[PDB]
Amino acid sequence: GETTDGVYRVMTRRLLGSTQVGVGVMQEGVFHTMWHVTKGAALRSGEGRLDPYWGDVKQDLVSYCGPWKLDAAWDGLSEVQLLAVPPGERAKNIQTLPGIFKTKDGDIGAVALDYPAGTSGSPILDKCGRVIGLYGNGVVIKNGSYVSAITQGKRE
Amino acid sequence: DMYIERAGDITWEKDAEVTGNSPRLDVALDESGDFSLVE
Ligand SMILES: NC(=O)c1c[nH]c(C2CC2)n1
Repeated sequence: GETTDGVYRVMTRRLLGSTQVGVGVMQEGVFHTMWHVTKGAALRSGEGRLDPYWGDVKQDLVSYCGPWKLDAAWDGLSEVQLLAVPPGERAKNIQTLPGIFKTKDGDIGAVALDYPAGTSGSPILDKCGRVIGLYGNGVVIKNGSYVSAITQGKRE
Repeated sequence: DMYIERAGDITWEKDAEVTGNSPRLDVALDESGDFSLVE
């Protein structure tokens, strides 16, 4: 199938019509998405098949065809861009200054932007175009608004 | 069966729409990958 680097939609024909359940990044022959989008199931790309290679429910990440390749990190100071890919709408870059998720195991960058459920897996980029994490796993704060972590995997 | 469709290149767009705030939150992460607010 198609293995060109870039952002892709994750679709399903199981429900009514064709439904977008999430998004992912193709880089160096490996497809990267969030675990809650596919639940680790196999993916199709035209006539080709993509099998899961690594995944972890707690990190909420999965890679297909090879190991996790994305290793860029937020610098803790600069604005970043969410390359949002919403269901049935064109890819759009939204610029923001991330906040912080403070945990017992350290600090994580966070993006205060709300998009439909099927937008999970959209890449968050630095000014160099490098993917510093994926959008789609976070929390609903006091005023009912959504805040996502900037979720990044480990490159072995 | 799930399938993928290309949606674009991964590139920084100069003069993109600038929005969203920067909240500093105390959070917990459980074994199931769910984030929650610590209060
Ligand atoms: N709880 C929410 O408002 C909700 C869930 N997920 C999302 C975005 C797709 C990440 N928003």
